[PDB]
Order: sequence, then structure tokens, then C-alpha cells
Amino acid sequence: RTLHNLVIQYASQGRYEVAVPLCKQALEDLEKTSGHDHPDVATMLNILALVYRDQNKYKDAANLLNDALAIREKTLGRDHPAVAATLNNLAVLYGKRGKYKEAEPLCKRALEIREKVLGKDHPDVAKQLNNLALLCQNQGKYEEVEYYYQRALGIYQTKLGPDDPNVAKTKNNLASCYLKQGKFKQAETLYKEILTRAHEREFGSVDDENKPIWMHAEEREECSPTVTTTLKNLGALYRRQGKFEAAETLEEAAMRSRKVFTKLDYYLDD
Amino acid sequence: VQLQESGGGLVQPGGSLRLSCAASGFAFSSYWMYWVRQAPEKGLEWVSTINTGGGITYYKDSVKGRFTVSRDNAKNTLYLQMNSLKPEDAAQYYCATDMSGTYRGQGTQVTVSS
Repeated sequence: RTLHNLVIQYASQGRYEVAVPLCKQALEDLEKTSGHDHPDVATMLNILALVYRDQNKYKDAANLLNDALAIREKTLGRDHPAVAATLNNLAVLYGKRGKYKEAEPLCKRALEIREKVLGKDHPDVAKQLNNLALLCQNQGKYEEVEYYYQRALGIYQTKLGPDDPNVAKTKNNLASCYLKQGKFKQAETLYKEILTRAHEREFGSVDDENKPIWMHAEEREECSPTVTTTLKNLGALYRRQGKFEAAETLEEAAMRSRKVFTKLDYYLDD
Repeated sequence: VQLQESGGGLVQPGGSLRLSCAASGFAFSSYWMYWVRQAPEKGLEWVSTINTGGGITYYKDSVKGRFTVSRDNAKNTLYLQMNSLKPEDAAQYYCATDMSGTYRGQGTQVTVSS
């Protein structure tokens, strides 16, 4: 299991010249020890596929994921949570390529497995609901999208913390859902909430002598990587309202924090 | 996490109740809050959702325009104004940090009769 934890670490740094031969050589060892149809082979195929996807090698990523899926269905079972993790990775892959119609049934199968096996309260259910809502909104099917978001948000803040990265990602996705629907005020409210929580976690509780960035922006007008896209998207919302001095305050903060709207959907892996 | 519900009672169809939920032991203002209900012989149903500040609200289709969720972050309290109450709304009501009813209190009984 140690090796699985080592590759993700090398991949996170963007060391593809080291991460890819690590997976390949590990898969070479496993196929000589326990053959092709073994759970550890499917685990390594799954991680390498995600490494390929990050390198824009989608053809390769799809091939390994479909292979890992067939292995996991055989070696672990059709209703195993590891099958749902691979089904999700396939849905996310199709979703990232615009194949929302093809991605939706895979996402629904993964959700059904995770609800039945882990319970309707598990963080992995919130993961699938978030991805399902993302695949639905990009099709223009808004019917149950906001319901999935508020359901996933409840699970994430309860099981993990309200400061957990999955909470901010799901919130940014719901705010993108509001933008696609022309709900500019609700998107503004949600982006302000993310920035308030980020301000409270670092500089403390909000008062007169300690205000979040968006509060200082509105004063001037009167006279985590997710936060950068939150700062940019709220800045663009102010620009649309004709509030340019408020828009400048956020752009200044987005520049310092780094080193129409920003379309970046946060899909949650495995 | 400590949530305590109050405000339940017996009313006639068309009547009103205001549910309260006292919160302690957590950063309440950083959480989205939920109202959930369980009718005598049915499973737990989601009723309403409110964001941290109260700028975003959501309701079950059958309670839209009759129910109003609100919150007082300084008082660490969640509210549910229930107007034009119907027999279908008769249930045990709970407040929660999710739709499943995790961290819910003992609830409060709502009865709609005569």
C-alpha cells in the first residue's frame, strides 16, 4: 500500500517523468506476481489514468480506467465502493471532455452504489452528488442541481469541517450553477461567504477593525487555490454591476494571494 | 455539537407556529442549517435549508410560500415561521447540520387538527 501513497505525492509536485515510470514498473511487478485480474493492478491503473488525465492524455486515461473497472468488478464485486470510485473517475473524464450525456449514467451508478453501501450520510455520497450536479448543469438540466449541492454541502460541513477544501469546491460549483442561471445576486452571496470563512479562519471574527476583502471593496466604491477563482469571479460580478472600484480591490487581492467569468468546474476524484 | 428545538404545538388548519433551534458547541455562523421533519408513519423528510448569513434559502415544494426559514447568528438560533399549516405538515420537527438529521436534538411536535 506504501507505493500507492508515494505516486500521488510525486504526481502532486508535477513530477510526471518520475510518477509515470513508478506506476508502469509497479504494474510490471504486479502482473508477474498476481497477473492482470488483481485489485492492486486496478488501483495502479486508476492512479496512472489520473496522472495521464492531468497530462491531457485522455485517450490513455480512458483506456486504463475502463480496464481498472472490469478488473474491480471481477476481483471486488459489482457493488464494491472501489468500482464506484472508478465509475466516478470515468464520469469526471467524460465530463471534462464535454460528454455530459455519456457521463451521467456512470455518475448515477456510482451514487447508487455509494448510497447503498456507505449510507446516504457518507462524504463519498457528497462527492458523487457534487459531480452529478456539475454534469447536469452543463447540460442545462437545473431541476435537482441546487438540491444536490445543498445535500452535498450538509454532508461535507458535518462529516469534515466547514474549512475542508471539499466545502469551498462544492460552494464554488453551486455559485457557477447560479451564474449559468443568471442568479448573479445568489452567486455574489456565495462568493462572499467563501471569502468571509477564509478571512475568519486567518484574521479572526468580523468586526469594524477587522473586515473581509469584499467589505473593504464596497467601502471604496461608496467614496487555497479555490479562493483565487472566488476573488476573480466576485471581481467580475462587481464589474458587471458597474462597481469598478470594488472590482479593483479584489483583483489587487487575487494578484497578492497567487504570487466574462472564470469557468473552472471542481470535479472530485475517486 | 448541541441543537435544541422548541416552538411546537397544536393548531387548526390555517394556523401558525414558529420553531426555534438553540445551537451551542460549534461555530454556528460558519454552518448551513437545515429543518427536517418526520411524520407519524413516514421516514425523515427535508423541509428547509438556509446558508450561513441567511441570503440563500431553500424549501420543500409543498411548504414554499407558507414556511420561512431565518437565523440570528448573534443569538446562535435558527428559526422556522410556519404559516397556513395543513394536516400534511403534522410531524416531529428537528434542526440539523445536514439533510440526514445528524446532530439533531429531541425535536418538537407539530399537530394540525380541527
